[PDB]
Amino acid sequence: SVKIGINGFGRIGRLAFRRILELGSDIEVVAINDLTSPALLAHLLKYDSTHGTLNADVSATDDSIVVNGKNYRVYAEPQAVLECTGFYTSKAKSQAHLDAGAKRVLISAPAGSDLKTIVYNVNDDILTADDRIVSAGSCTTNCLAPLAFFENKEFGIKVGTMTTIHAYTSTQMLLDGPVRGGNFRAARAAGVNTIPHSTGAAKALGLVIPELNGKLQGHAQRVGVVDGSLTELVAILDKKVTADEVNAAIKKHTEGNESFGYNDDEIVSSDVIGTTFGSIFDPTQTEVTSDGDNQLVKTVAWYDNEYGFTCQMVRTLLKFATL
Amino acid sequence: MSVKIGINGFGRIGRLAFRRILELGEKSSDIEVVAINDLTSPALLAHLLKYDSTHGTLNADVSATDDSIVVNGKNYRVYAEPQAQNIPWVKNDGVDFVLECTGFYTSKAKSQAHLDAGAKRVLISAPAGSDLKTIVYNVNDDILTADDRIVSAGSCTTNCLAPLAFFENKEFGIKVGTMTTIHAYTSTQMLLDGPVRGGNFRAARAAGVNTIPHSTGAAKALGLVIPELNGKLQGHAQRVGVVDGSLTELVAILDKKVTADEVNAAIKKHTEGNESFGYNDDEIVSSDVIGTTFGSIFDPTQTEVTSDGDNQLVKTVAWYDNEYGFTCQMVRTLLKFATL
Amino acid sequence: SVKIGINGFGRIGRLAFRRILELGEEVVAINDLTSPALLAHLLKYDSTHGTLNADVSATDDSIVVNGKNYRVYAEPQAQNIPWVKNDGVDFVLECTGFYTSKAKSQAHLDAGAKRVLISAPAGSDLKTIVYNVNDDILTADDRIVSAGSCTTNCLAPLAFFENKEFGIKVGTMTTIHAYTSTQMLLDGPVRGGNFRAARAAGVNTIPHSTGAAKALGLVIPELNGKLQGHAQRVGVVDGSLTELVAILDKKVTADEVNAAIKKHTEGNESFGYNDDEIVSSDVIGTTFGSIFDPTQTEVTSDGDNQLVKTVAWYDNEYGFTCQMVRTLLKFATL
Amino acid sequence: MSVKIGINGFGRIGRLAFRRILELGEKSDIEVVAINDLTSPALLAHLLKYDSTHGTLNADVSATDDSIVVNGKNYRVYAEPQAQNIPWVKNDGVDFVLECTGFYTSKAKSQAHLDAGAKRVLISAPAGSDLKTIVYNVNDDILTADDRIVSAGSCTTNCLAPLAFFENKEFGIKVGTMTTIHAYTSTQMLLDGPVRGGNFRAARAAGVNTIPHSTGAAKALGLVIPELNGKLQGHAQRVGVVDGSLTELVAILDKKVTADEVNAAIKKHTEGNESFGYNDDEIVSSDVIGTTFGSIFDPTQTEVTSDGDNQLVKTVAWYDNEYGFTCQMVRTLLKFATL
Ligand SMILES: NC(=O)c1ccc[n+]([C@@H]2O[C@H](COP(=O)([O-])OP(=O)(O)OC[C@H]3O[C@@H](n4cnc5c(N)ncnc54)[C@H](O)[C@@H]3O)[C@@H](O)[C@H]2O)c1
Ligand SMILES: NC(=O)c1ccc[n+]([C@@H]2O[C@H](COP(=O)([O-])OP(=O)(O)OC[C@H]3O[C@@H](n4cnc5c(N)ncnc54)[C@H](O)[C@@H]3O)[C@@H](O)[C@H]2O)c1
Ligand SMILES: NC(=O)c1ccc[n+]([C@@H]2O[C@H](COP(=O)([O-])OP(=O)(O)OC[C@H]3O[C@@H](n4cnc5c(N)ncnc54)[C@H](O)[C@@H]3O)[C@@H](O)[C@H]2O)c1
Ligand SMILES: NC(=O)c1ccc[n+]([C@@H]2O[C@H](COP(=O)([O-])OP(=O)(O)OC[C@H]3O[C@@H](n4cnc5c(N)ncnc54)[C@H](O)[C@@H]3O)[C@@H](O)[C@H]2O)c1
Repeated sequence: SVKIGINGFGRIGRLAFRRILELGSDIEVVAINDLTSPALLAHLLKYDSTHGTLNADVSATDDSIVVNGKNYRVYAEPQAVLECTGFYTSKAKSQAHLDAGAKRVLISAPAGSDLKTIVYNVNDDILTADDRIVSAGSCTTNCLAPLAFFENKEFGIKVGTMTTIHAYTSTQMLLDGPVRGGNFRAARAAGVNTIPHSTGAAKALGLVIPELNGKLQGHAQRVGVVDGSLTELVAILDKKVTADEVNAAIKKHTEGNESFGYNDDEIVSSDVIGTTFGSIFDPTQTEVTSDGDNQLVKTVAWYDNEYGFTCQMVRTLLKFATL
Repeated sequence: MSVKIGINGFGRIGRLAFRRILELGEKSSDIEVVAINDLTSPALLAHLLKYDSTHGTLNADVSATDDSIVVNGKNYRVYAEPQAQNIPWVKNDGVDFVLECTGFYTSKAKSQAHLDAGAKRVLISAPAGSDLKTIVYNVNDDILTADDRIVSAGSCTTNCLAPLAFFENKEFGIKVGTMTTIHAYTSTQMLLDGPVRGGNFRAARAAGVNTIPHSTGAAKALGLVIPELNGKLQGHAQRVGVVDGSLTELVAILDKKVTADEVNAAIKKHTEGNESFGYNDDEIVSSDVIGTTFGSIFDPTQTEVTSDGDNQLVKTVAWYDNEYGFTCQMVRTLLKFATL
Repeated sequence: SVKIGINGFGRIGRLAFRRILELGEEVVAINDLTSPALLAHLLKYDSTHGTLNADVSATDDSIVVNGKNYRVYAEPQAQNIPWVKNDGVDFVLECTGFYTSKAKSQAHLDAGAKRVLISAPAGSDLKTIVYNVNDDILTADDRIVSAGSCTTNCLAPLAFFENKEFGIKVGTMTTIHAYTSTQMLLDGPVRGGNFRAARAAGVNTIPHSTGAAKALGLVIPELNGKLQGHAQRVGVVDGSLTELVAILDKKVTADEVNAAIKKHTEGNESFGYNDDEIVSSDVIGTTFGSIFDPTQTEVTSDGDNQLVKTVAWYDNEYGFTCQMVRTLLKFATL
Repeated sequence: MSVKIGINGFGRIGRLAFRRILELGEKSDIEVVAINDLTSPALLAHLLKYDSTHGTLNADVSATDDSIVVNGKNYRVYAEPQAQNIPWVKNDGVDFVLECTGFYTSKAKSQAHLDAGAKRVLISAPAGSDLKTIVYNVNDDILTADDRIVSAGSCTTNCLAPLAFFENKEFGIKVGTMTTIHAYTSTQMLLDGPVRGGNFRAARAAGVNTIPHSTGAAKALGLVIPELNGKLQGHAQRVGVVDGSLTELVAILDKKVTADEVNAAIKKHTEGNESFGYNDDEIVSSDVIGTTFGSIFDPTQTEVTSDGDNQLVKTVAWYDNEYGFTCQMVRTLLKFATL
C-alpha cells in the first residue's frame, strides 16, 4: 500500500475519495484532514447535490468516517498527501507534508513555476523519482492542454486566446457581498449572473507545453450551473485548414485516450457531469473563419471541472507509484 | 437635531437600509447616516451599494475613497473594525444610534459593545433573545419607550407572519397553528455542498439546486410580539432556489367556522391604508414582491378552508420581500425609536 | 411477454423505458411528435437523470438500444397508430398528457390495444391505482386504468398509514414541487390562460393548483372529502416534497407519529424512509413513490387542540415512474 | 404631431416596447395607440404589469374585453391573424407598425401592413437582404423617405454591430469570430423534450445547461457594415440566466495595438452614445438588465495576444438582449418621423 492523506475534504477531496474507491486496481486512501466534524464530512461524502448519492455504506465515529466497513481517520488540523484545500498552493506552503514523512505531495491546483505542473497524458512523462511536490494544474489546464497540444502538433499554433464558459465554484458567493480578496466580480451572486473571471491556464500553459510559452492568453465566464464547463480556443495556425480537417486530425488523438475524449452527439454541459476525461473534444463547434489568407480557427472541449479533473489527478497519483 | 446613525454590517440588510433611508428623502430627515463599519474596503462597499443583482442599480452617484463611500456628494465614513466596542464612530463621526446588521451581535450582551463604544441606542436587524423588546412595526411598536436602549427589529419571517396572525386571531381566534415559509435562499447558505458554520447537514447543501428544510423560530417565538399567541404556533422553512422573495403559509384551527371569502374580507379590512401589511389579489408570484415596501402582503387567492362536517382547517398565506420589505419595517421602527 | 406501446416519449415515457430496461428479468414500439433521431438522443442524454449506460442510436424509423430495435411513429391521433398490426402492441402505456380520460384513451382500444395504463389522473369512472396502497382492486376485467399523479403516489401511502394509525379527521397539503413541462421558461402566454402558469419557472416560487388531496378518496375511500391542498412550484428541475397538516382522532407526539409511520416503510419498495436530513436533489433517481422524512414531523398543541405535520419526499419523475411500472407489471400479467 | 405606433405581437418585445414608449411619454414624441395580438387582454394586461425580469410597471393597468387600460388611457387590442385586416390606421391613427410577432419577418410579408395603410413598418428581427437592416447609431443615416419596411436586425446584431464598426474604423478587421454568452430565451425548453425543428440542443433544459446555439448575426453583419461582409462568423452559448448577455469578439486587425490603445479608441466612440455605452466598473450580467443601450463596451475584458508578428484582439460588449434591443427599435421608430 501507498497510504494517502487527503488534506481538504471539499468538492475535490471527496471526489478523489470517490474515484479511488470506485477504482476497486489498488490505490488506497487511509486518512483525511479538514476544519469539520467527521459527521458532516461523512454526510457530504454520502450525499452530493451534483454527483448523486454514493452507492456505499457511509457512516461516522467521533474521529473518522467509515465506508463499507473500513475506517478512515479524520483530523481538524488547520496548519498542515493529496493537497486539496486551496490554502497550500505553492511549494513553500506545501512544505509540512514533506515535513512529516510523505514521499510526495500532489497539489490540486496551480502551485507556481518552481515545481512541475502535470497534465496526465500530455506531460506526465517528465515526472522523476526525485519529484516530491507536484502540481496537477487547474481544471482549466487539464481541459485546454490536450486540445492545444494536439492542435499545435498538427497545425502549429502561432497565437491563441481562450474563453472558458465555466460552472460556478466555491470561491464565489451565493448572494452579493464582501468576499475575501475584495474582487468586484467574485463578490457577486453566482447563480443569477454571468461573471467574468481571471484564469492563469492559457498564460501559464508553457509549464505543461514549453513551446506554447508566451503564445496564449484567456479568461473565464462563470455561469449559473453547478458543474460542467467548456473551453473555447481561437487560434492563428501555421497551416491553412478546414473544419472537417481540424476535426479529423484532433479526433485521432482521442482514440483510446482516457484523458482527452470525444463527443459528436451535440451534447450540453449537464452531459459531462460525472465523466472521467480531463477534456472532451466537441467537433460540432469547430469553426474556421477566413478572408483572403487571414484565418481564425475556433475549437472547443468540454470538461467536468470537478470529476474530470479529479480523475486526471488520480491518474497522476497512480503514476507516482511507477517512479 | 438629526439622530446620527452608524450602520454595522453593510450586507444585504445594511445596504438596503441605506437605500431605504436615502429614497425616503425628507421623510427620513429625522435621521442621518454618518458612518458604516464592515470587514472590507470602502471600494467594494461602494460597488455593492451601487450594483445589486436582486434590486438593480442605484440611481445615485456612488464612489469610494480610501476611507469612505460617497453618495450624491455626501460622505459616509467607513471602518473595518471586527470588534464593535472599538469602532470609533461616536467620537469621530457623532454616531448616536447603531443599526446593527452583521448577524454577529444578536443579543443584549453582544450589542452592549455598541453602548460601550458610546452609542446611546441600538436596533438589531434580527431576533435577539427574550430579554429585550422585539418590534414589528404596525403590530406592537407601541411598546417602545424613551428608556429602551437595545431593541430587536425581529426577523423577516416574524414581520411577515405577525400581522397575518394578529389580524386572523383578532377576527377568528387561533387555537393552534403551524407555519411553513417557502423562503429564498440567504447568505447563511452555501453555493455548493460543503462545510458550513454550525455543522448543520442541510445548511451545508447547494442552495440554488435544492429545496432545503430549515429551522425558524418565528412561529414558536411569536409571543414576544403577540403575547396571546404564545405557545400556540410552530413552524419551519423550506429554502428554495430564488435569490429573494418569500411566502409564509399558516394552517390553523380557528374558533369560528368560515369560508375563504369570509376570511379574506376580514383580513383585507386590516390592510386598508396599512403600509406594513398589504394586500394583493392579482395572482402574483415571488419575483413580484422583490422591491416592495410591506413587511407582509396578504394573498387572498391562496386562502383555503378544508372541512368535513364540523372539522375545519384554514390555510392563509402572505408574501414578503424578506430583504426589502423587512428593511422597510426596520426603517419604520428606526424612525420611531430614534426620535423617542 | 406482453408487448407495450409507449404513447408519449416525454419525461415519463422515456423514464418508463429506462426503468423497464434496468429491471432486466416489454417495450416494442413508441409514438410521439418527433424524429426517431431526437427520441434516441433524449433517451440517451438526460439533464436530470444523466446519461444512459447503454449503446443508443437511431435508424430512419426506430430507436436502437444495445442492438435491439424499437419502432417509432409520429401520429398525433392515437386511433391512427398502426402498432398493433405492425409491432404486436397489446398494452399502451399512455404518457402524453392528452388522453387523460376513459373517453379519450378509448382511441387506443379502437387502434386495437387490449389495455391502457394512463400516466396521470383520468377521472373517477375508472380505477386509480397507487401501487402498495390499493393495487389489489385490479381485476382481469379492467381495460383502462389510472396510475394516478406523481403527487397522489407521494401523498397516498403517507395519508393511508397515518389514517390507519391515528385517524385523519381533516387535512391539507402543500407540495413544494419541481417545475414541470407545463410551465414556461420566461413570462408569456400559456395554454389555459392562467396568470401563474404564465410566469418564468426558474426564478419564481409559483402557486399551482393540484387535485391529489381532493381526489384522494379514489384511492383511499375513507379519506374522500377530508383533504384539500395545493402546490408551490419552485426553481429546481426535479425532486419534490409533500407536507400534510392534519387534525387526528388520537392525541400524539412527534416520536409516536414517527415510529408508527416508519413501521409501514419496513421492506416497502413504494413508501420508503430517510432520516439523514436529506434535501431535494438526494431523491432524484430514487425508486420510491414516497419517502417519509421523520426529521420534519411536528406536533403543535395548546390544551386539547392539536395539529400534526408530516412530510414525504418524492422524485416526481422517476419515483412515480417506478410506481407506474410496478402497476404495469401487475396489470399486464392478469 | 406625435408619432403613433401600432404594435403587432404583444410578446416580451412588444410589451417592453410599450413600456419604453410609455416612459418616454413622461416627457421626443411617440405614443402607442393600438395593439394586435391573439391572447386575451386580461392576460396581456397582467404580463404588462408584472414581469419576472423587468419588475412591476409603476402604472395603473387593467383590462376590458377588447383593450388594456393604463393610467386611464384605453389601448385597443385587435385580434386579427392577418395583418392586412388590422384597422388601426383609420381607427386609431397608427403611423408606423412595430412588427414583433415573428411571422412577418420579410419585406413581402410585412407589405400586409402597408396594405392596411401603415406608412412604415419596423420588424423586430432579421428580415432578409432586399430591405435595409438598421442598427441605430451605426447606419440609420442610410434610411430615406422610400424606406417603408425596415429590419432592426437581431438583439445580437445590435450588440455586435457598434463594437465591430468602431473597432474596424479604428484598426481594420481582417477576420473575426464572435461568441455571445447569452441568456436563455422563449425558444428554449424548461425541461429536456421534443422541440420544434428537432434540434438536439434546442431540446435541452435551459436553466441547468450551457447550450451551444447557432447565430447569424456575425455572418450577416455585411447588411449593416458592408466592408465586414464575409469577414466574421460566430455562435452563442445559452446560459442559465433569464436576461442579460455579452458578446466576445476575437479579431485579426490591420494594425499592431496594445490593450490600452484598443480601449481608448473604442471608448471615445461610446462617449455620449445612447446606443453603444461604456462600463468600466467590473459589472456582471444582471447589471445590464433594464439598461437602454444596444451594446455596452467593457474595457476590463480586452485582451491583446501577440507573438512576434501574429496578433489576436479580444473585445467584449454587454447587452440587455431584451430592453437594449427594444430601446434601439424605439430610436429607429422616432427616426422614421424625420424621413
Ligand atoms: N471545484 C473545481 O471545479 C476545481 C477543479 C480543480 C481544482 N480545484 C481546486 O481544488 C482546490 C479545492 O477546491 P474545492 O472546489 O474542492 O473547494 P472546497 O471549498 O469545496 O474545498 C475546500 C476544503 O478545504 C477545507 N479547508 C480549508 N482550509 C483548510 C485548512 N487550513 N486545512 C484543512 N482544510 C481546509 C475546507 O473546509 C473545505 O472542505 C482549490 O485549490 C481549487 O482551485 C477546484
Ligand atoms: N437577508 C435577509 O433576508 C434578512 C432579513 C432580515 C434579517 N436579516 C438579518 O440581518 C442580519 C444580516 O443579514 P444579511 O443577509 O444582510 O447578511 P450579509 O451577510 O449580507 O451581511 C452581513 C454583513 O456583516 C459584515 N460583518 C460580519 N461580521 C462583522 C463584524 N464583526 N463587524 C462588522 N461587520 C461584520 C459582513 O462582512 C457582511 O457585509 C442577520 O442577522 C440576518 O438574520 C436578514
Ligand atoms: N413530469 C412529472 O413529474 C410527471 C409525473 C407524473 C405524471 N406526469 C404526467 O405524465 C404525463 C406526461 O408528462 P411529462 O412530464 O412526461 O411531459 P412531457 O412534455 O415531457 O412529455 C409529453 C410527450 O408527449 C408528446 N405528445 C404530446 N402530444 C402528443 C400526441 N397527440 N401524440 C403523441 N405524443 C404526444 C410530446 O411530444 C412529449 O414528448 C402528463 O399527463 C403528466 O401529468 C408527469
Ligand atoms: N424574446 C426576445 O428576447 C427577443 C429578442 C430579440 C428579438 N426577438 C424577436 O422579436 C419577435 C418576437 O419576440 P418576443 O420575445 O416578443 O415574442 P413572444 O413569444 O414573447 O410573443 C409573440 C406574440 O405574437 C403574437 N402573435 C402571433 N401570431 C400573430 C398574428 N398572426 N397576428 C398578431 N399577433 C400575433 C402572439 O399572440 C404573442 O403575444 C420575433 O421577431 C423574435 O425573433 C425576440
